[PDB]
Amino acid sequence: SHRKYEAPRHGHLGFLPRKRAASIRARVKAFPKDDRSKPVALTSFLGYKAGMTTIVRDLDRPGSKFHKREVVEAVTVVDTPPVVVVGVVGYVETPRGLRSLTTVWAEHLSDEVKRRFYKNWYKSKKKAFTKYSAKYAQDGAGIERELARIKKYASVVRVLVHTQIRKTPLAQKKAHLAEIQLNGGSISEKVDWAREHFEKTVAVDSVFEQNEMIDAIAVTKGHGFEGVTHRWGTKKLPRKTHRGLRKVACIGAWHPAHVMWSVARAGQRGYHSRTSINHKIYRVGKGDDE
Amino acid sequence: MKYIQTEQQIEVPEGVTVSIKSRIVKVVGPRGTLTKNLKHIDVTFTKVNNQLIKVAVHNGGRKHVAALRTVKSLVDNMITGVTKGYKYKMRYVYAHFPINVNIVEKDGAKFIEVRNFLGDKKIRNVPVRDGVTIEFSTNVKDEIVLSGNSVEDVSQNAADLQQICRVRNKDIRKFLDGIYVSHKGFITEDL
Amino acid sequence: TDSIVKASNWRLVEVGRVVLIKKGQSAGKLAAIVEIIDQKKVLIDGPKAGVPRQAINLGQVVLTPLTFALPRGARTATVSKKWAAAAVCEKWAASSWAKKIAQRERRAALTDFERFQVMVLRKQKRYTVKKALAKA
Amino acid sequence: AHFKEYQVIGRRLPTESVPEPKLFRMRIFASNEVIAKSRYWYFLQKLHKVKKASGEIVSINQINEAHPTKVKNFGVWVRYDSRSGTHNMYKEIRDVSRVAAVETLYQDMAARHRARFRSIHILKVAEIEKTADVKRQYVKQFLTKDLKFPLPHRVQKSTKTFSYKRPSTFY
Amino acid sequence: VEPVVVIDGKGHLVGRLASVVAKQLLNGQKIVVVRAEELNISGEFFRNKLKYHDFLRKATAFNKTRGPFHFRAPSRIFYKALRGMVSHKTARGKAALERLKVFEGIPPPYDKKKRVVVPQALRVLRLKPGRKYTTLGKLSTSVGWKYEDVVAKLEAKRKVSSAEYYAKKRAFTKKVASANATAAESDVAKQLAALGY
RNA sequence: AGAACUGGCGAUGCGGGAUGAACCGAACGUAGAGUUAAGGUGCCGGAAUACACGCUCAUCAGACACCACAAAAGGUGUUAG
RNA sequence: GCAGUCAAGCGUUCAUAGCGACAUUGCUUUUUGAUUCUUCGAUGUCGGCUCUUCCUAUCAUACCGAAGCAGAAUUCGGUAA
RNA sequence: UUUGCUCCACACAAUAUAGAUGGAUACGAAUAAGGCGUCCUUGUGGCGUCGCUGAACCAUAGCAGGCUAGCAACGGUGCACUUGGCGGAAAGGCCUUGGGUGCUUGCUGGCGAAUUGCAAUGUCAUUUUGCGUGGGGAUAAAUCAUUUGUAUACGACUUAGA
Ligand SMILES: [Mg+2]
Ligand SMILES: [Mg+2]
Ligand SMILES: [Mg+2]
Ligand SMILES: [Mg+2]
Ligand SMILES: [Mg+2]
Ligand SMILES: [Mg+2]
Ligand SMILES: [Mg+2]
Ligand SMILES: [Mg+2]
Ligand SMILES: [Mg+2]
Ligand SMILES: [Mg+2]
Ligand SMILES: [Mg+2]
Ligand SMILES: [Mg+2]
Ligand SMILES: [Mg+2]
Ligand SMILES: [Mg+2]
Repeated sequence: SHRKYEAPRHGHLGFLPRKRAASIRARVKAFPKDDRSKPVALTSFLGYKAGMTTIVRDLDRPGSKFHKREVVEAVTVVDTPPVVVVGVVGYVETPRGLRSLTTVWAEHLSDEVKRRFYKNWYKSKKKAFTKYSAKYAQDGAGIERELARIKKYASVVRVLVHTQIRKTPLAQKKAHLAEIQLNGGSISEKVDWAREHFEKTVAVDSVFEQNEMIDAIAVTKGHGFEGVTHRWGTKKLPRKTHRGLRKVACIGAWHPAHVMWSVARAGQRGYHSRTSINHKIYRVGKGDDE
Repeated sequence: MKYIQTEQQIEVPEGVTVSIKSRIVKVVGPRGTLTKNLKHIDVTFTKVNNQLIKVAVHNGGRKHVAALRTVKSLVDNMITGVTKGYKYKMRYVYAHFPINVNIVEKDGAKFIEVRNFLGDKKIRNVPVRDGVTIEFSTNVKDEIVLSGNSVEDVSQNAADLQQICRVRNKDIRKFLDGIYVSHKGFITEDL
Repeated sequence: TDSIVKASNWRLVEVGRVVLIKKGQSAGKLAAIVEIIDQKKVLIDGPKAGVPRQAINLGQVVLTPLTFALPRGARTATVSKKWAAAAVCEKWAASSWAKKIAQRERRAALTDFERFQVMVLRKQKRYTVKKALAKA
Repeated sequence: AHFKEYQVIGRRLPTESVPEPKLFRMRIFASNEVIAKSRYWYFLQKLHKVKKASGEIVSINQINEAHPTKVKNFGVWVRYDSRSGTHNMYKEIRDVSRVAAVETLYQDMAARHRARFRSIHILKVAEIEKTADVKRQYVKQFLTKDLKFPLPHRVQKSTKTFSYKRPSTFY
Repeated sequence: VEPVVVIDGKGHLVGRLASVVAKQLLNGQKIVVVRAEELNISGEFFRNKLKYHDFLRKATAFNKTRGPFHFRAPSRIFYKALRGMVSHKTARGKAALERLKVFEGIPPPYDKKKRVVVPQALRVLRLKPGRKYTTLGKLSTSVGWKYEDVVAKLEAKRKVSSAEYYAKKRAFTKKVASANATAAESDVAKQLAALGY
C-alpha cells in the first residue's frame, strides 16, 4: 500500500555511485566552446587550495536593502604559482569520438615534472625523455614534422602543463601534469603558440581576471566508510529500536525481490570528484608584491 | 477506385519561364525567381506548347488525385507570385492602448517590433523572412503591408505577426486587441 | 527563352503494343496487345510465333518499345496480316535487346572445344588491343 | 477454385400417379461435378418440394464459353449474407469468360465484404451487349476511345541475393 | 561467391536486410555493412521514435546497468535487429555474429572496395510509392547518437575523393572502348562474334 | 455448484498449439527407406521474401480455434453496395 | 467505485455553458461478497514508524480549449505523473 | 640472476584452423527517373544510345605446368630495387618515374611425361610458438619492506627515501 505521507527522496541520484574517485586530480570533462576570433588562450589553470578567510566589501545591488552597505563574505584562497608548458597534443574527431593523434614534447623537462613518471625516483637511472631529447637537437626534423601533422589534422589542440610544486610549501616534490585546452585562433595558431611556449611559464593573470565567474573542479575531502544516517541524511530511528537506530528501516518491498539501486546504504563518503560552478574571483594577487 | 488517368493544366504567361527537372520546379518572371521541391508528391509533368503544362497522375486513388490538384495550385501560385506578386494588408485593432509597430535592426536581421500591446512592458519581436518587404501605409490608419513573391512566405510572416499578439487570461470576445490580416491580394492588382 | 520540362515518357500499354512473354508455355515469344481488359490484364495474340490468343496478366509479360497499328479487338488473321505488314519481327531482331538474348543463347550452346577456341581468340585479340593501347 | 459452369437437369422420381415430372434445369458455377450436383440440390430445395432422396439428376453437362477470346462486360446480380443481414448487389466485371467473371466476383466479394462461398448466391450473370448500359465507373473508364496508359515504377525481380548495381524502375 | 561481401546499407529496409544478412552469416558468408546511417525503416518518423521510446523505457528495475542496453548508433540499431534474428546465445550464433561488421559511413578499409545491394530489401523496390519511411540517422540523432555531423563531413570528403577517382576511371574506360572498337571488324573479332563473344 | 450421452485425462509418451494433465493429429517393440496428419515455409527454424485478385496506414495498427477479453454509440478516413 | 450512449426536462428565453429523468452499454479490482484452487511435518496476523519505487481516474505547479468567461473569482475539458 | 632483450633472413621442429582452392571487380544521386557518348550559346541544354540483371567483366592452354629453337612486336606481366606524390574514419593503402631481371599461349617447331596400375583431398593454404645459425640495435623498472596522512576496516590511495 501507498506511502502514508509524502516526503522528497533522500539524496541525489545523479551523483552515483558514491565511490572513491579514480585519481586525486579531478578531470575537466568539458572545456569552453571555441570561437576562432579571440587570441589563443588557455581555458583553465591549476593551483592548490590553501585556506579561507573573510573580506568586507560594499554591496552594489540596486534594489537590495543592503545596497551601498558593507557585507562580510567568506572567500577561499588558491595558491597558484605560474604553470610550465611542456608539450602539446592534437585530437582528430572520429565517428567514435575525439582521438588523440600525437603528442609533441619540449626538449628539456624539469626534475619535478619528470618525477611524475616514476614510482621509485630515488633508485632510478632517471632515463625519461632522453631519446626524446635526442630526437631534438637536429635542425627540426623529428619535431617540426609532428607539429605539421598536428596542423594538418587535429581539430582540437590541448597543451600539456605542469605545476611548480617546489614553489608551494607542500612536501610533495612531484608535480601535477594536466591537459588544458586552447580556445583562440586557428589550429596552426594554437600549435604555434604551444611551440613558442615550450619550457616557458604562464602566469594566472594571463588566464583569469577580476570579477570573473569561474568553476572549481576538485576531489572532495574523504571520510571513509559511513553509515546511512550521515551518508544520505535519512531520519534517525527512535530510541527504543532494537539492533541499532542509525539505519533505514525498510530497504524495499517484497516485490521486486531485490534491494533497489535507489535505496540508501552504507559505504564510502567523500573523495568524490565535483565540478562547482559560478564562483566570482575577488582578487588576482601577485606573489612579487607586498 | 483507381482512376487510370487524371490531369490538370497550368497556363504560363508571356514573360514566364518554367523549368522542371525531376520534380524541382523553377519559375522565372519579371519579379524574380521561385523554386520548389515536389519530390514528395509523385506526379508527372509534360510541356505542351510553351504556354501550357499538363500535370498528370496514373492509376491513382482518392488521396493521390487530391494531391494532383494541390500541386497544380501550388505551381500556378508560384507563377502568379512571380508575375503579380502578393500583398497582405493587416490592421491594428485596440481599445485603449495604441499598438506601436516599427522595424528594428538586431545584427542586421530586420525585425518587426511590437510595443505596448494591451499596455504591457514586454516587447514582441517577429523576424522578417527574406523576400518579404514591409511598409507602414500612409493615408490609412494603423495598417501594415507585407509584400513579396512567395505567398507562403508572405502569409506565414503575416500569420506570425498575428499570432504574436494573442491575448492571455482574458475573454477574447471582449478583449479584441491584435493585428489582423484584413486583405490578401496582389501588388499589381487589376492589371 | 522557352520553358523546359523533362518529358519522361515510357512504353504505354495499348492496342498494337508488342510484348515479350516472360514466363509460361510461350516464355520468350512476341505477342501483340489486342485489347485492354483492366489495369492488370490484357488480351494478347502472338500468331506468328505460335502464341495463342489469350487473356494474360501484365505481370507475366514485358512491354517492348515496338508498336504497330491494330484496330481494337482485331482477330487472329488480322493480327497476322498487320504484323507481317509492319514487319516487327526483324524490327525486333535488330534491337540490342534481342541481340543480347541471342548472344546468351549462343554462349550457353557452346561446347568445351568451343570454349577453348574462344579463350585462344580472346588472347589474340587482347594482344592486339593492348598493343594498340600504347600509341594514344 | 477455378470455376466451371455446368447445366444440371433433374426431376422428382416418377410415380404411378405422375410419370414424367417437369425436368428443372439450373446453371451452376462449381469446381467439379460433385459440387455442381450438391449445389443443384441445395437450390432446388430452396425452390421446389423435392430433395436428393426423392429426386434424381437426369443430366449434367459442362457449358463452354462461346467466344473465349472476346472481351465482354458482364453484369452480375448477387445475393449475399453479411454478419447482420442479407443483401442484394449488382456489380459488373470486364472479362473474357463467364467462369472468369464469377471467379473474380467471388474474390471481390471475399475481399470487400468478407463474404464466403457459403454466403454468396449468384442470382444471374449476363453480358451487357451495348455500351452506355454499363453503369459502373470502375469498368466504364476502360471503354474510352484509343485507351492507353503507362505502367510506372517497374519492380524487377532478381534471382540472386546480391546485385552489383542500383536497380532502375524505368519502364 | 566472394570472401567478403560489402553491403551499402543506403536505401535498405532494416528488417529485410537483417533477415538476408542473418541467413548469409549462418550459412558462412563474411558480410560487412557500411553506411548504416542511411538505412530505412518503413513507417513515419514519429511512429519509429515512439517505438524507440517504448524500447527505451524497459530496464531492470532494481539495477539499470544489467537491464536491456539501449544502443543509440545506427550501426548498433541494425545490429540489434540482426541479433534478434540470430540464435546469439549459442557457439554457432556467436561465430556467425563474429563473421559480421557494421559501420557508419564507409571507413578506409572499405572505401576502396566494391559495394553491393540487396534488391529484396531495397526500399524503392519494396515499399509502395507514397508510403512514408524513416531514416535511421535522423532517428538515432533524435534518441541520442552524437556523431551525425562528423560522419556527414567524412562522407562528403570521401565522396569528393571518389568522384575524382571515377572521372579518371571513366576516361580510361572510354580509351579502352575506343581501342577495341578500332580493333573490332577484324578476322579474330568476327570469329569471336560467331562463337558468341 | 449439480445432472445426461459420448469422448478423454487420471493410467500416456510422440508431432502441433512458444509455454500447459484434458485441445488438434496420432496412440508407442528395435531399426532402415518412402509418404503423410495436425501445424507451417522472411530470419530465429526444416520448408516458395511462391503465384493471383482485392482491402488496410493506426501520434494505443494487425497477425489464427480451445486461449489467455472488449461493448453500446459514433467518423465527407477509405472501400463496395 | 469510476466512465459512456439517448435526450423528456432544468437552466428567464435555450436539450447538450453547466446539468439531466426514464432506460441502456461498459471499465476497474484501492469495497464487500461468492468460491475453496494453493498452504494445517506453520508463508509471523492490526495499526503506526522508516524507506524506495510504481500507476493515473490530476489536488497544486507548466502550456492550452470552453463558459450563462466584462475585470476579479470560479466552473467544464485537453496534453501532462 | 653466468650471455639475457628486440628486429631482420632461412634451418628444423611443434601448433592449430567457425573452414583459400582463378579475382571482395571502389562515383555520387535519382527511381513519376538515370548511365554513357557527342555537340554547343555550358544549361534543370540539344541529339544519339543503353538497360529488360553479374547468364557480366577480367582472367584462363604448358611436369600442380618441364627442357630447348625460331618468327613477329617493343606490347603484357612477376620479382627485388628506385623517383615523386597522395591518403588519419580504423590512414598501414593507392598512384607514379627510371633501369635491371624472369616469363610470355601473339605465331611456328623439337624433346619429355607412362607403373599413382580403373577412383581414393591424394597433401601445393595460413596462424601461433620454440630451438639454432649470422647481421643489426638498445643497456630498465615495478613490488615487498621503511615513510607520509590530502587516504584508509583490510586491501587500496597519496607522499618521501643513493
Ligand atoms: Mg505502505
Ligand atoms: Mg501518494
Ligand atoms: Mg526492544
Ligand atoms: Mg489416483
Ligand atoms: Mg493421450
Ligand atoms: Mg530455412
Ligand atoms: Mg464506412
Ligand atoms: Mg481460500
Ligand atoms: Mg482445497
Ligand atoms: Mg495452515
Ligand atoms: Mg516445511
Ligand atoms: Mg517469510
Ligand atoms: Mg517460517
Ligand atoms: Mg490522463
